[PDB]
Amino acid sequence: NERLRALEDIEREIGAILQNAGTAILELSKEKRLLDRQAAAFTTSVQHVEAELSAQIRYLTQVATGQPHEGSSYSSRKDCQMALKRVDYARLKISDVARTCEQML
Amino acid sequence: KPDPEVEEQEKQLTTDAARIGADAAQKQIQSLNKMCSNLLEKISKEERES
Repeated sequence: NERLRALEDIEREIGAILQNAGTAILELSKEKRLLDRQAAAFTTSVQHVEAELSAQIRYLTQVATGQPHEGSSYSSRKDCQMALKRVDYARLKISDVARTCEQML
Repeated sequence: KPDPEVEEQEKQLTTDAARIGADAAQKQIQSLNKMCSNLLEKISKEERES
């Protein structure tokens, strides 16, 4: 939920920062300079991805042979569909009763 | 077998070694690029040693 989305956003931001640092290093070392030293840090950012790789290497890996999270748990979804259907049926019955009452006048 | 590009390259190399400009070249830009390349090489050597 929260932690999974946070780690995903963190990995996405890490990839974006790595791409930006690579582009900046290319633009700096292409033409003209001490700032090019920070370009080396871009390579360090690449190592961060490797750490993420390590983070993916020594990750959960529950089975690594099948798919986890058994069951879509959509029984609740089906129950909600039935509830909405009952609500619609009640609305239809109420509309019929209202038409009958209006005809009574 | 026409080889017009070869003749054009030979003329460009034999006229002034650049075919455009003699004293109005990028010698200062070249020196700045060489200094930037030396700085980048020093930074890369430091990063490799680290």
